[PDB]
Amino acid sequence: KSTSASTKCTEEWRQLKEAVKKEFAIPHVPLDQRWMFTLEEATGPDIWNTTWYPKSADHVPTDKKWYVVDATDLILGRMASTIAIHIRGKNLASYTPSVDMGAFVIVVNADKVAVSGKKRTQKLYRRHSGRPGGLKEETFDQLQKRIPERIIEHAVRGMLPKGRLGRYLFNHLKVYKGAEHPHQAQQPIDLPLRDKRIRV
Amino acid sequence: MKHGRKIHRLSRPADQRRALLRGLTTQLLKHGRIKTTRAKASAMRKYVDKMITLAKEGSLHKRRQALGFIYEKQIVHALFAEVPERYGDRNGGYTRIIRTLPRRGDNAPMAYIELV
Amino acid sequence: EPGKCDEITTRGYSISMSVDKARRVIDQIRGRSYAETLMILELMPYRACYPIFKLIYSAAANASHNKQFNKANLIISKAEVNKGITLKKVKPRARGRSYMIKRPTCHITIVLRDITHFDSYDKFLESLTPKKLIALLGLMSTGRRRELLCGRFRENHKIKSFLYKIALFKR
Amino acid sequence: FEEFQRPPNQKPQLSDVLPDDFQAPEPGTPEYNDIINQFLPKKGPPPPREEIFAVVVIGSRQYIVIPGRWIYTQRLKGATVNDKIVLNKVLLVGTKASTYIGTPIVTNAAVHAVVEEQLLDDKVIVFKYKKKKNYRRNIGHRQPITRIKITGITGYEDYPASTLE
Amino acid sequence: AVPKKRTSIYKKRIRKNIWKKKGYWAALKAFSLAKSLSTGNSKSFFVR
Amino acid sequence: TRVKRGYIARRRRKKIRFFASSFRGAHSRLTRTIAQQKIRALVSAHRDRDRQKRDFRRLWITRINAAIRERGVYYNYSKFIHDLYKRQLLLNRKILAQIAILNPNCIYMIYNEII
Amino acid sequence: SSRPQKKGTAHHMKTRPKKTARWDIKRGPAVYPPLPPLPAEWTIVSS
RNA sequence: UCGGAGAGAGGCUCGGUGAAAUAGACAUGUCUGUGAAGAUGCGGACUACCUGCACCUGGACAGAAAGACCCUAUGAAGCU
RNA sequence: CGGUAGGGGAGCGUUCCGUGUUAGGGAGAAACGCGUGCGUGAGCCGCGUUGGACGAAGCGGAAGCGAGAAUGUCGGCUUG
RNA sequence: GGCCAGUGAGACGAUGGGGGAUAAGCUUCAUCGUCGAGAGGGAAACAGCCCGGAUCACCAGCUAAGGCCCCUAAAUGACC
RNA sequence: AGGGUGAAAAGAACCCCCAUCGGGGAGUGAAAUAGAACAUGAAACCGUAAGCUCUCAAGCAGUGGGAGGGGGACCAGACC
Ligand SMILES: [Mg+2]
Ligand SMILES: [Mg+2]
Ligand SMILES: [Mg+2]
Ligand SMILES: [Mg+2]
Ligand SMILES: [Mg+2]
Ligand SMILES: [Mg+2]
Ligand SMILES: [Mg+2]
Ligand SMILES: [Mg+2]
Ligand SMILES: [Mg+2]
Ligand SMILES: [Mg+2]
Ligand SMILES: [Mg+2]
Ligand SMILES: [Mg+2]
Ligand SMILES: [Mg+2]
Ligand SMILES: [Mg+2]
Ligand SMILES: [Mg+2]
Ligand SMILES: [Mg+2]
Ligand SMILES: [Mg+2]
Ligand SMILES: [Mg+2]
Ligand SMILES: [Mg+2]
Ligand SMILES: [Mg+2]
Ligand SMILES: [Mg+2]
Ligand SMILES: [Mg+2]
Ligand SMILES: [Mg+2]
Ligand SMILES: [Mg+2]
Ligand SMILES: [Mg+2]
Ligand SMILES: [Mg+2]
Ligand SMILES: [Mg+2]
Ligand SMILES: [Mg+2]
Ligand SMILES: [Mg+2]
Ligand SMILES: [Mg+2]
Ligand SMILES: [Mg+2]
Ligand SMILES: [Mg+2]
Ligand SMILES: [Mg+2]
Ligand SMILES: [Mg+2]
Ligand SMILES: [Mg+2]
Ligand SMILES: [Mg+2]
Ligand SMILES: [Mg+2]
Repeated sequence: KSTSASTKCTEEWRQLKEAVKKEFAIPHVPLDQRWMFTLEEATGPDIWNTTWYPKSADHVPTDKKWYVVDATDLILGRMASTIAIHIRGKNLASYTPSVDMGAFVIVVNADKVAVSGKKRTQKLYRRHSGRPGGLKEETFDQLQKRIPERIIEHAVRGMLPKGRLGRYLFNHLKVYKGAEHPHQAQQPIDLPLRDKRIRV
Repeated sequence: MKHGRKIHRLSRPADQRRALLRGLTTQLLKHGRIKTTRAKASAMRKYVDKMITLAKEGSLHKRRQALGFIYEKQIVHALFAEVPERYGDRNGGYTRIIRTLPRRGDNAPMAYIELV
Repeated sequence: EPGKCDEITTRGYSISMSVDKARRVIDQIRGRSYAETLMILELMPYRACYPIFKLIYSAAANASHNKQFNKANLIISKAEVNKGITLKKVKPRARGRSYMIKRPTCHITIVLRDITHFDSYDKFLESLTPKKLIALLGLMSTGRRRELLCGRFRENHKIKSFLYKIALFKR
Repeated sequence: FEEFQRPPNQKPQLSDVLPDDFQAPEPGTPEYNDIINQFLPKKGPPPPREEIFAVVVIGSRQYIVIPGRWIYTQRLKGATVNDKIVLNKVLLVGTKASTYIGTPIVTNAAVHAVVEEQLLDDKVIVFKYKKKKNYRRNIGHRQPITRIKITGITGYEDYPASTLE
Repeated sequence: AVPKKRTSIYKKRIRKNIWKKKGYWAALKAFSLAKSLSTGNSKSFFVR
Repeated sequence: TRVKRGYIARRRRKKIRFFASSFRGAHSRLTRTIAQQKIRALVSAHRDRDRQKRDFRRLWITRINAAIRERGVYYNYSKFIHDLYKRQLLLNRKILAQIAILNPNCIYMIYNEII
Repeated sequence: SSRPQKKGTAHHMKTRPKKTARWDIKRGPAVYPPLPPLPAEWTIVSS
């Protein structure tokens, strides 16, 4: 903002303070195919006989993974279960309940989601306002026409944790009605499915 | 609500409004400049312009009205003597209001009022 | 220590008023220049300004007299309002029940510093870069070293604790 | 400073500190670089060591071993200070080129080490409580602990490779 | 009515700062009034 | 001989107060509350240190389980432990969980040695 | 109307987890052979 | 029925002076369950940016008076 | 070697007396404020830009001797 | 036997019966278990039910009752 | 109900603010940061400044984990 010799000096010291802080600090190592230790961190604290708690430089949100899930004839709950496993990071060796070590997930063709039994006419999505008559019941099929996306969102939300982080984990999920999405630049991949009951 | 109500209440009943404004005009017309609040000064413009309007038509019927309004007797007789020569051309706006710092006791916004 | 040469302490002892009512005025004049407050305190709607107006004016009079400062180069650094001795009373009420009121009391402490005290040093030290500054202080002796840093150059730039790490300004 | 004694209220000036010459910053001469190394050193090479680690058992809990590095362990009967100690059972040895996986152990492997100190753990308060019963107990506990330094690892080369291709 | 419990220390301060915050808006009016009065051009405010 | 209370109540409560350093509100300022909370902190500390052991273990199972599903299909943590005792290994959850993050190439070799 | 609710401690007896399965109750820990005689954990060298 | 308008004193705003009952500490939501059987405080789900002002009082088994109704005491007192 | 009522055993600390006109103490006592020290703990041992004249330890002795509660209680200060 | 305490309001459950209406988280006895005086784990929360009786420490391991889709640790394991 | 300036009032000439009160220097004194409402001066309570930090939250307020940032006469894989 202001370009004065007084305030300009203040910005020069902090560049020097961060620089001196960077030299005697231990460089961060990426997890991909690393040996146990190095000559640098061997002089550091005992990260070996203590549990590995991740640093902020691990879950850098820019370079996170991205997946796709075509919901054309896919079971709802079983597809939602794995999506929670991938968003929470439970499949990674670097799992930590208090950190977002997981990944993103994209869902497409949400309106083509499969559903077993007669839940298409019996499962009641509902909500409440606060009045003594603010209860609004709604079936699967009625919600399937009005907003197809709340179906996927309402299921995964119940599987994610509840709290500060779980509300932060929800935004990592992207859902779409059509067979396309604008998230092409991120270069996602196809998501695996260990279960064998999802494809009718 | 007061929709369509143009009246200055001044936190006083009618008997006191009719006396308070009626009494200040007696002092302004003889002194020409006084120190009062802003609410009292704003309500004063309607009545001072009335008495001055009576002097332009300085008849006998118009004089008896000022005598009933103006308390003292000599100012009304002196008012009609000077106004036709002083305001023989002006049409309304016979006074101005100059703001002033408030008082020490109650922070009442004060202001002067004078005859142009 | 720069505080023992720049500013002056001035206190108002046993001013009969309330603490919180005073702080409506004191919290605003904090950080305002000398000429700025005088234009404001003479025009606020508050009653707490007339004691303060006598107190701000009296403090600057001491500066030009006891330390020879120019009025135009003053800035209110600190300003406090501490509790004083409260007198007590007893007022009757209904049903023979008695309630006590009190006349509060304040001890207002005000400070007035001068920016034009270290301009010979501070304006020079800030003109240099950080790296260029090291070689300057590294060649001179300690007596010349302690004096250039006795001002407020370090506080304004947040380098008080960093210089110890580089073996500069050793205790 | 000196003239500050004469008036203790007169303003300071720049000329009183130093002369107005300041012969040169000498930004290119090594003197300007030497004074930087005086107050701003660099990291430099870390302490070299052997590129190896191993797993070892003490008591009933396990530890990861690195040469030239120390670690706390459960108290050992005897084992005076500055005593040369050898840990026999090791569960694996790892290197960049290979990784030896103890079958239940690695045969004839050993870990030479040194006893740095024989100290007590930091106090932990064993506190017991039961509400509405006037039962309160405050007991500390200083656990006996030793401090071992590692020197090197030997006796593992005759084990097979079990490397990675 | 009667309060069930006492207000805390910081919840008290937050309510006092709002009362003190009115002084911020009163000081701006005074500064605007002075600078609008030290020029001797306003014919609507007699200060003496 | 008369005996005042003196200072024994003061020096006691300072020790009780110094423990309550970072407590919020009146839990760091009032003696009749700090004694009420200092009791609760140590009980919670003594309770957590017992839960401290099961908790890190619970984390190591996930990390080891999470780090091994990638190797083989229809393979899992429970089958990995059954083979170690068959192969007569001794490694615990601490070492396996940390190697999974610090030297992942080792577990790929451990999986091969088993098979 | 003439059927009580089973609300107190009886709610625990009726609703507590049970197995009721010979194949699940008959089970036990897994049996592995014993390991060889291992060496000691530490040994002193002359110092 | 069926309320409506108006005046005055308060209420509301500004300045000055300035209490009180009360108060385990309080970072003080709803639903439905649970529980000494009627929960902001435990469980699950839902809802909910932070902080004020003016208004209304359903709850905090609100405040106020160691229940004055009932019972107990080998209690007290008046009367027959 | 869980433990309420409750019983036993071993100890800490306060003020004062004996040794004692003790040691020490304006080269800073008591106190107050502190601590990467010690103890099963009550507490001990130490430190000081405070303080300005008293006073341990050890072997023993005596009590107006250890407080978080009694709609306690005196004084001081908050909440509203 | 000596010295010297507290207790003499019990609670749910199992069984054996009585009273009641083969009602009561009812009431009264007899024989056991637990809570009372008992933490921990399972039972969503939940003194009396199930496993099991906390000397202390360990970022070691095996198990009980009971469980292994996700929230939430363990086979989205196999076969009829 | 209300006790304690100091060895000695030497109780603060004089100058500035200044209607007083009161304050800042000067001077007195071992000490004035002992300045009269004055001795050591704990806590609640009211505050100023600095370091980290909260406006999608939820909670008897801590505890075990400890991201990012900060700090210092011992050192620093430590400690706050
Ligand atoms: Mg009025
Ligand atoms: Mg009338
Ligand atoms: Mg006593
Ligand atoms: Mg265990
Ligand atoms: Mg029924
Ligand atoms: Mg079993
Ligand atoms: Mg009306
Ligand atoms: Mg009215
Ligand atoms: Mg007011
Ligand atoms: Mg809230
Ligand atoms: Mg119930
Ligand atoms: Mg309820
Ligand atoms: Mg809670
Ligand atoms: Mg709730
Ligand atoms: Mg009302
Ligand atoms: Mg009530
Ligand atoms: Mg009663
Ligand atoms: Mg009674
Ligand atoms: Mg009887
Ligand atoms: Mg026992
Ligand atoms: Mg036992
Ligand atoms: Mg003494
Ligand atoms: Mg003396
Ligand atoms: Mg003695
Ligand atoms: Mg009985
Ligand atoms: Mg029978
Ligand atoms: Mg019963
Ligand atoms: Mg009964
Ligand atoms: Mg029992
Ligand atoms: Mg249940
Ligand atoms: Mg097992
Ligand atoms: Mg089942
Ligand atoms: Mg799992
Ligand atoms: Mg003092
Ligand atoms: Mg004093
Ligand atoms: Mg939201
Ligand atoms: Mg936020």
